Formats: sequence, structure tokens, C-alpha cells
Amino acid sequence: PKKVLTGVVVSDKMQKTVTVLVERQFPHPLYGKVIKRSKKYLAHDPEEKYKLGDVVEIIESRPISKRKRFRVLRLVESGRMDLVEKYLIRRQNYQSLSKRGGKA
Amino acid sequence: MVKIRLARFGSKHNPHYRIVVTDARRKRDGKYIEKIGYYDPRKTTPDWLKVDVERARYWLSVGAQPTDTARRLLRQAGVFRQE
Amino acid sequence: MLTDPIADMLTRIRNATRVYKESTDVPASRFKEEILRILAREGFIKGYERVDVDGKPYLRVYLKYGPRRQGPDPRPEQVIHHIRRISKPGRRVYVGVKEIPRVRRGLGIAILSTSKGVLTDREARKLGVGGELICEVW
Amino acid sequence: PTINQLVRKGREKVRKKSKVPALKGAPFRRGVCTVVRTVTPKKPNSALRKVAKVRLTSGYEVTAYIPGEGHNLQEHSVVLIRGGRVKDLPGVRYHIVRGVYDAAGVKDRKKSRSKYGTKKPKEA
Amino acid sequence: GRYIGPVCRLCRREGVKLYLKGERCYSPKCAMERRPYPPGQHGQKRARRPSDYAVRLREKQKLRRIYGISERQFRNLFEEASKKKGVTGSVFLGLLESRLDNVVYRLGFAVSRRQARQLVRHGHITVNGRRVDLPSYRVRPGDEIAVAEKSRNLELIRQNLEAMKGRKVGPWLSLDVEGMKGKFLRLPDREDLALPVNEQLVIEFYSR
RNA sequence: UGUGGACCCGCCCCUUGGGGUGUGUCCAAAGGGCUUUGCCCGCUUCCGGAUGGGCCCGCGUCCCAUCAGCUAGUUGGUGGGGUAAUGGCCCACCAAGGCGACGACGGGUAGCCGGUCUGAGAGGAUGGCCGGCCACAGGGGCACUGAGACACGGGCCCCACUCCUACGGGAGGCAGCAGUUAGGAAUCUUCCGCAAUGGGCGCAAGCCUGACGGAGCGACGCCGCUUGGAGGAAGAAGCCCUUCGGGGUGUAAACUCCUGAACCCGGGACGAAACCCCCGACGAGGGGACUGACGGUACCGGGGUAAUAGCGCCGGCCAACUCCGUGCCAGCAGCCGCGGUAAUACGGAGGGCGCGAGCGUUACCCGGAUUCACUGGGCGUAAAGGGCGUGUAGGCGGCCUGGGGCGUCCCAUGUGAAAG
Ligand SMILES: [Mg+2]
Ligand SMILES: [Mg+2]
Ligand SMILES: [Mg+2]
Ligand SMILES: [Mg+2]
Ligand SMILES: [Mg+2]
Ligand SMILES: [Mg+2]
Ligand SMILES: [Mg+2]
Ligand SMILES: [Mg+2]
Ligand SMILES: [Mg+2]
Ligand SMILES: [Mg+2]
Ligand SMILES: [Mg+2]
Ligand SMILES: [Mg+2]
Ligand SMILES: [Mg+2]
Ligand SMILES: [Mg+2]
Ligand SMILES: [Mg+2]
Ligand SMILES: [Mg+2]
Ligand SMILES: [Mg+2]
Ligand SMILES: [Mg+2]
Ligand SMILES: [Mg+2]
Ligand SMILES: [Mg+2]
Ligand SMILES: [Mg+2]
Ligand SMILES: [Mg+2]
Ligand SMILES: [Mg+2]
Ligand SMILES: [Mg+2]
Ligand SMILES: [Mg+2]
Ligand SMILES: [Mg+2]
Ligand SMILES: [Mg+2]
Ligand SMILES: [Mg+2]
Ligand SMILES: [Mg+2]
Ligand SMILES: [Mg+2]
Ligand SMILES: [Mg+2]
Ligand SMILES: [Mg+2]
Ligand SMILES: [Mg+2]
Ligand SMILES: [Mg+2]
Ligand SMILES: [Mg+2]
Ligand SMILES: [Mg+2]
Ligand SMILES: [Mg+2]
Ligand SMILES: [Mg+2]
Ligand SMILES: [Mg+2]
Ligand SMILES: [Mg+2]
Ligand SMILES: [Mg+2]
Ligand SMILES: [Mg+2]
Ligand SMILES: [Mg+2]
Ligand SMILES: [Mg+2]
Ligand SMILES: [Mg+2]
Ligand SMILES: [Zn+2]
Repeated sequence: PKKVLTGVVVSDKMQKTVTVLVERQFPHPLYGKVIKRSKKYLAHDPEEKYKLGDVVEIIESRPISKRKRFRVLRLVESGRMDLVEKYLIRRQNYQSLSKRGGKA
Repeated sequence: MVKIRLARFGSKHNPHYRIVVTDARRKRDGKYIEKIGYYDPRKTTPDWLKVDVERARYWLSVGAQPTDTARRLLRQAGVFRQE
Repeated sequence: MLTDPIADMLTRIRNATRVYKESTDVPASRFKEEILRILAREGFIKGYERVDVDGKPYLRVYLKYGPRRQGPDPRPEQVIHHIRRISKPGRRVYVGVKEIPRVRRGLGIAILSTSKGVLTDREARKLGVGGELICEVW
Repeated sequence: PTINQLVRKGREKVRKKSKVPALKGAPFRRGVCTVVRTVTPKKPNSALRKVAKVRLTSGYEVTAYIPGEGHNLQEHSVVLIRGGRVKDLPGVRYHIVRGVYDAAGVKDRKKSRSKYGTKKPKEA
Repeated sequence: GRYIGPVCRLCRREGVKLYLKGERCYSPKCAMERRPYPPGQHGQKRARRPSDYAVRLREKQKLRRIYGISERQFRNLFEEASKKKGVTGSVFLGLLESRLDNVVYRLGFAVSRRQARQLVRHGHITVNGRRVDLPSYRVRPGDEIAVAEKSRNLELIRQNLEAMKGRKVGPWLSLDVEGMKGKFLRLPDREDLALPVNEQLVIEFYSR
């Protein structure tokens, strides 16, 4: 079966492509506690239909470009920028960790 | 093509072949598609040839070619007996 | 705010027994309740009860010990010698029905929550289920 | 440390330091004597110990010890070495195999002959 | 046979008669009678508390010298009996006791195992009427161990089965004195073996 | 010629480029042999199968954060090129994206796996024979031919190296089998055979095959086997102790009898029955003929000789003690430690212990080591609480009810090749 993943659109910044963030809980091999971990998929949105913060199912599919091998299947749950802002702060923090620091 | 033939499996001076179906291009003792029988040419035990004529015939029915002895062994375990 | 309330209860108990109290209040929750039910069945506690210490609901647990002994230090033998949390928050511990613990060669229980309810090690073995290994008691 | 800590960092596997850089891993290494010296031992032991600064095929100049009653090594003796602390002489970490190349088997030995490399004495 | 060398010095070291030579070990001439101390210079000096380790060593040697097996040969037998299903102490004995060399000894074809090891390497012995010239061949139960038709009368085997007329042979073996046949009926049980050795100790030694 | 197939447009079902359909266009072929009208071997197109492959995706896959920022075909879009096929694979134009503390980028190391060693296990270590995949063929690029290659024993070019050279110009590529040389502690025959198994071509006869089947060398490993067996003194001789009475090596030896490795003689294999040919029909089936490198080996039978034993250890750990010699020397030593004139620790001897065609040493891996602790550890003084706060991400989260069912649990099922 073509793998189907469910995630959150965190990018509209391209044409006919949305970036989906897909989490996955699983117990850790050695230490056992259940760890989150998540990966961004570039997904194909030909209609620029899905918006920033939509929750979408994504489907394994024939290549559309480098990076793009999934197309956006159905809409699951409409808007929610909580997950986005979450992901947004995550990336913003990167500003601090380097050789310098201050007021981000 | 794809062959029915013997693969060597005994030891030095102690030969036992496996009657196997394989792409003719593998090494003789390499990964095969399917074993369908075995063969001790020394007749050391009373059970020294075994085949399974159903699979033997299946493969034939899709034009696996037997070797000049696989066909020989096959025959002897009545693969080709049609009466 | 108690981080793990199942463990606070397993402990409250352990602390009470170790100084031979009569009974002890643990704040109420169906789940805690669901557990004590088992402790009773297997005889580790005389019983539990839904008392009400000032407005909010507790579970009076009544403890059971041994008889008095002879020698220096008479203090009776605990019926609950040992009672420990197996699965804790930030390290959950689930076992399949094939790997449910044999506790003390069975002179003791292990309590696991399953989709068929809170059960003992032998209870889940019959029913043919695993779940979340909550604690061993023996 | 917390489980979560052991998740973030981990444990840390250990590392073996070779008590003998006879390179290549090898069980023996050939070399050439550049100094046959004598060394004073330590702590609670006095004597005159036989030693040889040896230039190895492994491109290593190391000091190796010369076991046995007495030797025959000179400042150009090709020699085969083999690893072994001499407890007393600190910084002496290999032995010279006796009976290989220029170094000769200990003469007139009857007891532990394979160490010291001396042939079975004849009898008829 | 194997080992090869003064044997009664072993009788002496283990402090027990081991009977590594048939005749004579029933005479008043085995050294253990009227010389029962260890061999060598310090034989007659008093002893010291042998270590835990020491005890397990000798107890092994005692067993292992009784059969004249090597040790790589012996260790393999014990290792197999270890892996093997069932109680490893008793099973080990059964494997030792199933060796053709010793089965020949037991049936009194030979007066001792050393001699029995010869009778075998020299093909005087048949198993199921076919010559087996291997002292460590394993006799399974049902097998019939005979003297070889054309051996069946050397000065030695004649005189040796002559004594076997009217002597009793172990519960787990039946012997025929006439046709010089003989059978392995069942793997001997631990109790059957009256071995001067605590086979348990032996197990401790190999698990050091 | 159009069975059929390809392509453009339209309609139909399907749902990504799947399957049908109607015009229009476009596309086939090879001959050979005969015991010659009748079969054998070939050819063409299409559909289907079998095998073998391409590509794409989820998850897994070492160390350094004393590498923290990275990217411009970069990230996406449209159109085209290319391919068997998707795709920034390549190209033009447009948009300004993409990745990173869940470790990007960089640096180091490394073929991966089935498996192997160890471990009670969880783990740790490894990827050597064998089998699977990958990558490579003196170093670097590149295409051509073809079902397939960017092609080890095909082509082109540049580079480094060797050899021929008439000075212009050529020829090579053992990481195929043997073999030589160099390096190294160290690693084999320039062997026999296509008899078997397998491969290529051939209608077959057959040809080719350093694949392969065997032999050779090396105690390198595993297993098996011998150097004898039974008798034999109050107990030789020599050697060694001693309280000078003795005690030890020691049933050991001698010697008596018995068996008979080696060695000689004779018989002598299995692996091989197919291809082929005859009858039947060139099918099923039956009949016959040929063929063995190993090898006069294995195995059998007759004859027959008492016929190699080493190596390490003996203070404690650790099985095994006595004399002499040496004098903080000579030396031993895995760790503790021995030797300074009575050394069971050095060297010899007698004796003893352990293994035994091997015994030791060195090297390395796991173990013991709960000594990186998930199982399974710690931080007042043993090493370990951050000088203190505020707070980001992250981790964690009271009581009651309901929905979902992501974790978790259960059943059925597919997969988990062979070898191990
Ligand atoms: Mg020594
Ligand atoms: Mg047409
Ligand atoms: Mg369509
Ligand atoms: Mg169409
Ligand atoms: Mg048409
Ligand atoms: Mg035409
Ligand atoms: Mg014609
Ligand atoms: Mg296919
Ligand atoms: Mg651009
Ligand atoms: Mg494009
Ligand atoms: Mg940028
Ligand atoms: Mg490499
Ligand atoms: Mg462990
Ligand atoms: Mg490999
Ligand atoms: Mg080269
Ligand atoms: Mg070549
Ligand atoms: Mg050449
Ligand atoms: Mg060299
Ligand atoms: Mg051939
Ligand atoms: Mg062939
Ligand atoms: Mg004798
Ligand atoms: Mg004779
Ligand atoms: Mg004879
Ligand atoms: Mg032929
Ligand atoms: Mg005919
Ligand atoms: Mg026929
Ligand atoms: Mg003799
Ligand atoms: Mg001792
Ligand atoms: Mg001196
Ligand atoms: Mg060492
Ligand atoms: Mg002295
Ligand atoms: Mg002194
Ligand atoms: Mg000494
Ligand atoms: Mg010592
Ligand atoms: Mg460990
Ligand atoms: Mg500690
Ligand atoms: Mg401190
Ligand atoms: Mg503080
Ligand atoms: Mg401080
Ligand atoms: Mg927070
Ligand atoms: Mg909660
Ligand atoms: Mg939460
Ligand atoms: Mg619910
Ligand atoms: Mg679920
Ligand atoms: Mg398998
Ligand atoms: Zn005796």
C-alpha cells in the first residue's frame, strides 16, 4: 500500500507545494520511554488548495520533483496555527545557538 | 532461460545434489528459485532420489529447461510418465 | 501536584505498613480504587473504603499484618513485604501476554491495566491479554 | 541519570589503550639494535638490567628488554620483539624474542627452553 | 593404550584403587595395599588442606584416569552431556560407559580397559558382527558386541572368556560366554555404576 | 499483405500514463536441413507467462559539536530536452525558496548483510570461509555496440609507470589459475582432469571452460589414531634425598608370554547414465553402446616388526617441595612481589603437577566488569549538585464524564531464501 501519513502544513511559501510536518510516537529501543520524533515532507498541492495550518493526510506517490514524492490526499482537520507556531518557535530558537547571543 | 538442474551440496568425495529451479546465470551453488528434490548418486541410503512431480511439472509448464541429467533424474521419478 | 498518583498510593501504603498503622487515606480516583480492589482479593489489605477527609474524597485503606513474634523485636511480619511501581511516567512499561512477569514464582502478584480492565498477572494470562505493567507486589 | 537524560545523551562506550604500540596489531615486529645498554631498576630492586634501543620496521624507536642469563647483542643487531612489561624498568614495554635473528638462544639451559629459545640438548 | 606410563602411581595419587590393569589389582600386589601414599619423595609426608579447587581437580582425574580417555576427549563427552537433555552428572557417566573400549572391558573380553583398547584397535571386536576398530565408538542399545569369528581363539581371549564362565556381568549388559556374543541392553543407570568418584564434583570443576 | 501494434484527436469505463473504442496516418518477415508435399531448425507481429532487472518510498545503519550554521540547480512552478520509465536528470523563463540542535554543514573511519565470537540475559565485539547485495579492474573522464555495459582478459582521450623504436611513432595493465618480486611476524603447486556438476555455441556429432571436480604443499584448525598389552621384587643398577636406620623414582625397568602401527603380497571399488543409437511416432515407454582425472587410491583378504614424546608449570592467586649453586649479583616476574649467605620465587638437579603430536609465548575480541549500570551504579566527607536566578525549546502533568483509537493489547494472515 502506498504509505499514508498525517501531518501539519507549515509552509505555503512555494507554488503548488505545501510542507507537511509528520510526527511519530514510538518506544525507544534501549531505554523504552516513548519518544516523539518528526520529519518534514514536501507535498504536492496542484490547486494551492490547502492552507497554512491545515491538517492533511499525505500519500506516497510517483515523483513530482526532487524532494517531492508525496501528494496531498484529504483534508483532515481545518486550521490550527498552534502546531505551526510551535514549529515556528522551534526554528526561531536556532538564532541563539551559535558563537554569539543576545536578544532574539 | 530458467533451468532445472543439480546444485552441489555434499563434501569432498561425498556428493549430494539438490534438484533446483534457477535462472541459468547463477553460479551453480548460488541462490536458487526453488528446490524440487535431491539426489545421492552414490545410492548410499535406500532413499537416494526424490522429486515432487507437481512442482517439477509446474516449472516445466513455464519452460524451465532441465539439464541432460536433471531431465534424466526427473524422468526416473516418473515426471514425464503420461499414461 | 503529585507527579504520579498511583505511585504515591503504592507508597503511602508502604510507609503506613512499615510503621504498622491501622489504615491510611489516599486521595480518591477510580483507578486507584480499581487497584485496591485487587489488593483485597489477593489479601494484601483487609479492605478499602470511600471515606471523606474534609470535603474531598479519600480511600481509607485498612492494613493487614502478621501475628506478634517472639524474640527481641516482636513487630509482626508484613503481608505486603514489597510493593513497587513498574511503569512510571516518562518511562511507561507495556508487556504483551507472552511476557507478563512471573512474580516470586507466584507467591506474589503483578498488577497490569489492560483493555479488559485492571487485572493480576494470572488474571490477564487466562483472559489472554497484555497491558501496562503497573506494579509488582509480593 | 533520568531515563529522558539517557535518551538525550546516552551512555558512553569505553576505549582500549594498547599497552604495546607494536603497530599493525602484529604479535611481533622486527627491528635493529641501536644501543645495547644497561639499566638500573627501581623502587626496591637493584641490579644491572639488559636493554636494547631498537628501531622497528613499524618506524618506531622503542626500548626493548633482553631476557636471559646473558646476551650477544651489538649496536647493529637485527632483532625480533614481542611485548611484555619489565615491571622494574619503567618504560620498558616489550621483550626481545630470544633465538630469532641476531640474538642467540641462552646457552646451556635445561629448564624453560622455549622461552629463551634454546634447542633440546642431545643424548645417546 | 592411551596415557601410557606407570599406572599404579595414579592408583597411589588418587588414594583409591582404580584397577587400571585387571589381574594383580586383585592380588596382594597392587601398591595401594602396603604402599597407599602418594608417589615420589614427599609421598609419606603429612598432607595439607587441599583447596576447594584441588578437590575438584583430583575428583575429575580419578574419573578420567579410570577410563583412560584423554581430556580433550573427556571434556567433549562432558560438554555434550551438558548440552544434552537430562541430568548432566549421571548422563556423562552413561556416555563414558557407552564407549566400545569400556563395554568390551565390562563384558570381560579383556581383563582391563587398556587391554580392551588394544583388542579393539586390533579389530578382534565386532559390533553387530561387523569389525569396529575404534575404541571410542559409541555402542547404542540393541547392538551386539562379539569376538571376531577368526579371532575367536587366541591364547588370550580363550583364557579370558574362560574366567567369564560363571562370573556375573552388569545388569545393563547380557553376555554369551559360548559364541562370545554379548549385548548392550540399556545405558547404565548411575546406581548401577559403583564408581569410586563423586561425579558431581566433576561438574563443579568444569564450570570454574 | 494488417492477425495485430504504434501515434494524434474524440467518446466510454477506469482512475495519474489502467482498459476499451471510431476516423486518419504509420509499422512486418529469412532462410537453412533433410530418411523431401512434410517434417526438423530458424524468421515476423501481437497477447500472455516465467526469470531477471530499473526507478520511487516508510523505518534501521559508527565516532567528533574542539564541525553550528548550510544551500543558488540551491527549493519549488511552467514549458522543453532525455530515458525503457519518474524525476532540477539536464535546459530556458519565473517564483524565493529548501535543510538544521530529532545534529544540517564539515571532519574522521568504514563495503552492508545472512552470519561469526562472547554473554544467564540485555548487551559487547566482529563481517574472515560460505551465501546475498553493492562497488571496483593501473589513476581520471567518455560514449559506441547491444535484451543488457559505460563494459577486468571491447573502443576513444588525458595522466603515471614499464617495454619496442629506424625520432616520426607504437605496445602493456594477473584485484582470472599457477608463478616471480617487493613489503611483512606471516600466508601454498608455474600440479592432474574435463570422468562428474555447471556454463557458451551447436540439429547433432562435438568444441571451448584455471568455473569446476581432484591432487600437492603448511600441526593452521577440527576430528579420529599410534608409540603397546597381561605378567613382573619387600623392590636391580644408575640418579636423588636422609635423623646413616633408611626413604624416592618404581611395576617403572629388565625379563616371560600375547597382540601386530609400519612394511610386503593378492583382489580391487562407489561417484555412471544420460547426450547418442535402435524399436515405438522425433512424444510416453522399452532395448543397446560409450565414457573415471581422483587411482591400483578408498575398502576387503593373506603375511608381519614392540615399534616417535614432547612442552609448560611447582611462593600466593593456582593443581605440584626437596638438595645444591649463586649473594640487591646473576637473574625472575600476569598482579602481588622474590635475590642483601641457611632462596619451596633466580640457575641446575632429583621429585611432582598439568596437557600431550603437541606444549608454550606474543597479539587481538567478549567474559568476569552491576567498571557507561535498559536489565543493573552513583554525586554531605570516596570522583561527581551548575555561584544564584529568570525563563525558551523540550520532558513531565490533579479529580469526573463523553468522542476518536495515535501509543498499548489481542486474533487471523503475508514476509522472515539457502547455509549456519
Ligand atoms: Mg621461569
Ligand atoms: Mg489494423
Ligand atoms: Mg483518465
Ligand atoms: Mg487510448
Ligand atoms: Mg484508433
Ligand atoms: Mg510497408
Ligand atoms: Mg524449405
Ligand atoms: Mg516480471
Ligand atoms: Mg532559477
Ligand atoms: Mg521540469
Ligand atoms: Mg535564506
Ligand atoms: Mg575502505
Ligand atoms: Mg554482563
Ligand atoms: Mg565476504
Ligand atoms: Mg594493480
Ligand atoms: Mg587480466
Ligand atoms: Mg602479460
Ligand atoms: Mg622481507
Ligand atoms: Mg565438463
Ligand atoms: Mg557439460
Ligand atoms: Mg607393563
Ligand atoms: Mg607373533
Ligand atoms: Mg592378523
Ligand atoms: Mg559426452
Ligand atoms: Mg524410428
Ligand atoms: Mg531409455
Ligand atoms: Mg616395549
Ligand atoms: Mg598448591
Ligand atoms: Mg654473579
Ligand atoms: Mg599477558
Ligand atoms: Mg642456598
Ligand atoms: Mg635469607
Ligand atoms: Mg626452587
Ligand atoms: Mg613462581
Ligand atoms: Mg558490562
Ligand atoms: Mg560507583
Ligand atoms: Mg569530592
Ligand atoms: Mg548549591
Ligand atoms: Mg563549585
Ligand atoms: Mg514549558
Ligand atoms: Mg493524566
Ligand atoms: Mg502533555
Ligand atoms: Mg474514551
Ligand atoms: Mg491503535
Ligand atoms: Mg534460514
Ligand atoms: Zn593397581
